[PDB]
Amino acid sequence: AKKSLKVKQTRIPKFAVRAYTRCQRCGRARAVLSHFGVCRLCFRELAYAGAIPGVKKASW
Amino acid sequence: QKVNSNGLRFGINKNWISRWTANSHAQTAKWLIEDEKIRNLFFVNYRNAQVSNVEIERTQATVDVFVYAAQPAFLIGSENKNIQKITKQIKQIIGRTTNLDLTINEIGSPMLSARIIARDLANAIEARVPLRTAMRQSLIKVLKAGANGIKVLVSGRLNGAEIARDKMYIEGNMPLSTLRADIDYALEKAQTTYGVIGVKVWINRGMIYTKGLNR
Amino acid sequence: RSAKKGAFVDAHLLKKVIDMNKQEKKRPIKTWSRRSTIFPEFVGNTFAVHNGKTFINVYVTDDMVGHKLGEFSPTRNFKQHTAN
Amino acid sequence: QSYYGLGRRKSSSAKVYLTPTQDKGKITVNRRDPSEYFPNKLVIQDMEQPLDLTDLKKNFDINVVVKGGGFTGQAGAIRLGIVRALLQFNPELKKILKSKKLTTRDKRVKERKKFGLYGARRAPQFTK
Amino acid sequence: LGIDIPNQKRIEIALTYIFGIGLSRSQAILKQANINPDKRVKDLTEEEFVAIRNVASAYKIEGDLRREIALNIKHLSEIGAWRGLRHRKNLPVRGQRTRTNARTRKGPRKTVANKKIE
Amino acid sequence: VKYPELKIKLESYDSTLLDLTTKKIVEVVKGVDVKIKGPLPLPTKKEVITIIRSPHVDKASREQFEKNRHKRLMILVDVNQGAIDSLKRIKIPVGVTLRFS
Amino acid sequence: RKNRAPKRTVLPDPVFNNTLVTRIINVIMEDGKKGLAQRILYGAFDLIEQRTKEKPLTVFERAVGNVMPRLELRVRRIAGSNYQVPTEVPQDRKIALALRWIAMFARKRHEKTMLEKIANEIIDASNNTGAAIKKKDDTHKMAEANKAFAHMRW
RNA sequence: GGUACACGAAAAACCUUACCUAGACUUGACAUCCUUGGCAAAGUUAUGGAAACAUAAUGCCGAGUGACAGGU
RNA sequence: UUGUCUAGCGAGACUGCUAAUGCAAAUUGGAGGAAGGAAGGGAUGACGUCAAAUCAUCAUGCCCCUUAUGUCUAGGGCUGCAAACGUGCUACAAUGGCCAAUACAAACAGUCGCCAGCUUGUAAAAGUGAGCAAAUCUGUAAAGUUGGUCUCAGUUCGGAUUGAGGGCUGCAAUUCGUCCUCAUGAAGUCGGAAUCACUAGUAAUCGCGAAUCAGCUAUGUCGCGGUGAAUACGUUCUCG
Ligand SMILES: [Zn+2]
Repeated sequence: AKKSLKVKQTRIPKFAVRAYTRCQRCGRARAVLSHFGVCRLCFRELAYAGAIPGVKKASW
Repeated sequence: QKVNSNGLRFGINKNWISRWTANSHAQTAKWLIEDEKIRNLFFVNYRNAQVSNVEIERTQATVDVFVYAAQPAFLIGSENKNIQKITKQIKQIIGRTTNLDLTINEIGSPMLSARIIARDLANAIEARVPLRTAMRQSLIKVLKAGANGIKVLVSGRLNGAEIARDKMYIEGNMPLSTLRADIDYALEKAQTTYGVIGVKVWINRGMIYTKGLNR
Repeated sequence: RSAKKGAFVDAHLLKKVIDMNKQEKKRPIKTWSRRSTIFPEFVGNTFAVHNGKTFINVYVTDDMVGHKLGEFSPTRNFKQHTAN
Repeated sequence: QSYYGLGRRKSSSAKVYLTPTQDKGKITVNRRDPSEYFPNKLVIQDMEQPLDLTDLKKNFDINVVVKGGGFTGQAGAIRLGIVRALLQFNPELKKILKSKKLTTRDKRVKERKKFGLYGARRAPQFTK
Repeated sequence: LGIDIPNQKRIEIALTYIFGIGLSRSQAILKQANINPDKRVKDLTEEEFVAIRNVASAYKIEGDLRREIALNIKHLSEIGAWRGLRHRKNLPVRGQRTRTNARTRKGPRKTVANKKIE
Repeated sequence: VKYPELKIKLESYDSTLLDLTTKKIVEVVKGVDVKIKGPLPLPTKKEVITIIRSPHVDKASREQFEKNRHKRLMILVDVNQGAIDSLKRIKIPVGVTLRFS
Repeated sequence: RKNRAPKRTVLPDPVFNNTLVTRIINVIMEDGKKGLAQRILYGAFDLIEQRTKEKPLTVFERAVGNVMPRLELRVRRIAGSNYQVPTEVPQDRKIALALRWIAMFARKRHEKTMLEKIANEIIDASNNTGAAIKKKDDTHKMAEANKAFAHMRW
């Protein structure tokens, strides 16, 4: 039951607290970054791809 | 288990693939999840164009997608019938208020880009071509173009079960350990009739001395 | 504690309990909201509160005031440990 | 005749000003006394040990401003500023200041908290 | 109602020894009844004890806190209540984990053998 | 004039690109306009985000990226309205985002 | 294995003018706080002037000289029921162990307050009682009892 | 087993949630293609209901059709 | 009582020079020098092993379901309970308990948020209401110092458990949140076989910030700075 979670996440919720955050491309409802709306592993793969404007390797 | 060779040098030896910004984390996520759709549409729907990569440039409701493809005419189409079509999918996937002004430019010596070579490997393998001879022909044609060493390795069902029979190919100087190396990396999923075939290509494209920073 | 109209109910269960209390006070009425607290008027009736499987009846009394409706309905069983 | 210097121990800067004055030096740091600012320990003694191997507070005023760090880093920064100030006042002090290893910016600073390690060096624990 | 207030110590904490006086209302009574800190239990004038007894009688009777606690327990138990149901088995009621922890109220320990792993 | 204190503040996620843009602005403004104090470095707001590597538990090996955001500042003593007319044609890149007074 | 390890230097305290006092203040330190142990040790000093009026440096060096151990014990086994081997240790570790014994025995006693207990510890160390001299005497008596092992060892 | 046990999960009162009970639904919550078009899409208020929901009304969207969609 | 400082560029350290000994790499010593002989650290992890883990990110062949293993909804359960283990926190007290004055960071974050200051409130907080898209404004450092009390004991340590009254988010706090105040104060005075971590700004230890998130006994994690150690004689044994 994953695609139905996709469609339910999109619909306007009956309550303010009803809705939650989720990656757009995939339905992993955990570890999603609010600053990017993208899952942690999704963030890693897109950053190795380099779609995010600012990404480096941490030396800090 | 090793790091992706693209990411280690990315951002300090290679310019970013999508340079844009918006209101702080309000809909930057929207723009990223949108333009990755354009990127995927280019790399997926039109195999015949051999698009090396796409550049996305947004600033406050404007977008310009620079493309570098070996064969521009297929994207253009005949008497510009396909350019209007592709740009209207780009619009309907981006909205209506934003200008698009796409551009297509042929890439000089495309065969030194790992993306198109990996795509060709995927096409050949998916077509039940014997993998070894396809690897050899592609490797020779790439190396003859005047580049440095290559690394092509393939996993998955090599025409049967017991996948732990994976072949790898290395043909010269390609120094992962050197940051100042100017190395290229790509990956394609050759969806064979028996499962998934992942083809990976490493291209050594000369020394990048005195670069200073990204181009 | 709510600290502002502390006695809290789902606000839909009031109408039927008030109706029945003024309609000869029928005992068996099916309720699911373990969310509600009891008003002082609540005393007098029975309710078939739902725990998660079926309906168990609870009789409200003036002995207690202010405690949650659903606390009268245990939801989890006991140990029932086997030997090994 | 103002004499300058600078110290930067453990994320703590220190600008100094020294002038040969009438008194023994009239120690004044941050316009207040060191005795009540720095608790009376060897930390207050550390600043004049450069002076002990020299003219020990014969006539050298102390005008120091301090920022950053805690107090020990402050003490190291001001000590290095003092030794630089004496070196600026007289080159002949290199042979005796450097021999005791008083200068050279000890550069011992808290490292970066590496992941997987509680305090950048401690592993959680071992269990079989 | 003077229950074992020993000497060689201050009255501020001496007031605490009766059942139901923490240090907070101890200082409250200390300030209300003009009693001065740093004065030992010995060498205490008789005049202060009567005022302390009066102000204490104004408060909740110290021996009656056990009465009231028992009354509340039986009041909540007589009605069928999950909180009382839990409180009867000598296991914590406030929602603490019961899987392995919460042993300050169930007793020291009663070990039982686990599976025959092999 | 009629517009003193043009306090343009430029912020970007790259340094050499921002340096190129500020060099271009300081050279172009070095014409009609005068009394422009040099570039102002700013503490380069920095953050680090940490992500576990494996799709599964493997917690002990996690990496971390970093989205650097460099920052400079300019102040213009006076507009010299012809100067802003020349300014209308700068066409700064997208990476550097502007914010004036 | 490894190679020889250089030692970091310890600076003498230029108020009582003794680096052994610095090692005192270092060993008696807990939590990494020079101030608290510093106040404790200086209060112990003031107590040294207070009762048994005498130079604190003199009683300090006397305690160091009495508590120092002549020989150490090293383990070199062959099979079950292992056997000890007494070997020679240089003076630096000797004084280090003396200071360690003073520190550990000080926080093992009656007279709850640290000042008086550490002062009594240093007094006893100067006067050769069973507080710490007993431990040194014992560790010496196990030595030279099996000295046959000491003579032929490695 | 080391290489699992403050791990997946960088946060479960509802949702999350994948489980159970119960209520309901079936080219379906969601997608394309075939045929047919151009105005409602959501949200709001009574109404029975615990709520999906059936209602009655305000303000890209529809209707019939199989490959199927969908499966934590 | 100003060039601090920040961030850009450049220099600096390259066995550069000298001494020895060596064929030569190189080794050690000295001078200069901030740093000297891979300066401290990070990023970077070969061929392969463990049919190692992940079909529950994703994609994925094959198999199975389809008026149901699919869809929506209310309640519960993922937080149980005779028990055992693992990782943490508080401790088991005068190096300390409590009270008053008291100064010292760095980094990060913040306009549906940070919240200044003020008022009410024993308090959770509530109200007023600036400034702040930010080196401006805000997000009071704690240790530490001074003074005083406490005087060694299940205690003026210790805080669970439990009862009540308040607060906040959220439609909503019984399973199934959290904070404050009042009420009681389990057990524990250093711990068995055995084990773990660490070669310096490290251990220990004091605090501070961020993430997911409206709420979260996260004591978790990811980070920042404060204070601030011992020892390496040596490889016989032990682990690899
Ligand atoms: Zn995702």
